Amino acid sequence: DVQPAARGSIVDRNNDRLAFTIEARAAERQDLRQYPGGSLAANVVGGIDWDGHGLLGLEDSLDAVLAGTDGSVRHKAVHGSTVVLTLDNDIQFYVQQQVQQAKNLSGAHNVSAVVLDAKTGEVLAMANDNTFDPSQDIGRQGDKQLGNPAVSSPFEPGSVNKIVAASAVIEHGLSSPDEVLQVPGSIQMGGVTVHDAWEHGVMPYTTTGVFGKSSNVGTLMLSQRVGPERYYDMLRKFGLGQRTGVGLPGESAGLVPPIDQWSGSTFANLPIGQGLSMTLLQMTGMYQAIANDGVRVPPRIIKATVAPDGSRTEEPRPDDIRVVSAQTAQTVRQMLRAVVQRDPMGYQQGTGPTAGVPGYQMAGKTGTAQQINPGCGCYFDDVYWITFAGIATADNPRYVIGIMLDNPARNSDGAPGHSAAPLFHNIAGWLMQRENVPLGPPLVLQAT
Ligand SMILES: [Co+2]
Ligand SMILES: [Co+2]
Ligand SMILES: [Co+2]
Repeated sequence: DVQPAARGSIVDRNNDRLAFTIEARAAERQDLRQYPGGSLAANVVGGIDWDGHGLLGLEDSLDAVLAGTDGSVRHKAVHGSTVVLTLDNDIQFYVQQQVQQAKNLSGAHNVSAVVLDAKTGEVLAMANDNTFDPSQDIGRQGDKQLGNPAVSSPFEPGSVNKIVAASAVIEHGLSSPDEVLQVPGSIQMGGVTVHDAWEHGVMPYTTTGVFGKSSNVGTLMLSQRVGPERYYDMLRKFGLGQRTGVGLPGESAGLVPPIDQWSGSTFANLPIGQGLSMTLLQMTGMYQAIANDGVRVPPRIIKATVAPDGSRTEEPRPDDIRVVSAQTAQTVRQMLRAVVQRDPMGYQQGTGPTAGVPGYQMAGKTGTAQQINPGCGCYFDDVYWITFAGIATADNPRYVIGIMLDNPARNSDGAPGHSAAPLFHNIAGWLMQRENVPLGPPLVLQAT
């Protein structure tokens, strides 16, 4: 009487298979879900239940599309459609492996990374350490990561958030990259006191240097020029506090305090990246807006759907969101080259010189954010999220890379420190090499 729908498969943008079903026998005939790559992208793909329906991940959230509908006799069986992801399996495999050995080397609790296509915001790689293997029983893997923290697990971004302040002061004509400023070692603002992570008297930092050296005081002084209302607007336009609509189960919206609810001290914390939370995808999505000449395209992981006959429907593209002008975006890309610039005399070195790749205009921002102590309701003093986000390249944006490390003891390469910059170096460099992309004057971060 019953005519079974054949489960559709999940494939990457080039039709490389991630999940597919084959026929077998045992309740006599029995279909088997194959995952040829094992843990590859299984944070996204998910896994199967005993009945052959989705258990978690996209297998679950797109089950209706993938399972089809059983026929009868007369009602035709509707076989499952094939789901085409924006993932590139080669990029995903490299990134997923590098994320695991950044976790091993740095001693972090966990590590995640997102690679977006610069122009479309398509998700080319999304990875966390400790990924489960859906070709194996779920009950054996309680020590594994079974979900997708890159979309589900918000954190406070720290100084990586300073892209919002940089974007607002340039977009509103309030400063320029070469403006020589006067930055004291500390400021009192909205009832509180904010220090730079190093002691110093008044320094002649350029606006470029404020972001290249990651001066909190400099950032807040420039943010005073913007004001809370224009700053909050830009937060919202960069997409923070809102789900992206990426097409993955369990996405978190993050948290941005509405302006009508700020305390006297909110404006002293938000521009430097404390007092708000975002997912790794939102964070990378911010840098995609600047990479795409100021036009934010919400990220997407589903590329198209293929019906059982073989006809393909592309996923509808989300609408553009103009965050800043193309002129603003290009100026911010160039300023962020200062973060990766080297200077043996020290004066003109950014915070992330190991993130630079010689021959390329790499641009990015380093981050360190205190986590909240569960037992006191107050910040830990030596527990941090380490963040990095960057663009390959500033003059030719192709890839946007976002990284977070949960409280590492060392760099992502295993050297002393607490920086995600070497992980960005590895990934962005490998992306340039494999596409055979071929190879000006130093930026001024500090006047005299
Ligand atoms: Co009927
Ligand atoms: Co240390
Ligand atoms: Co290298």
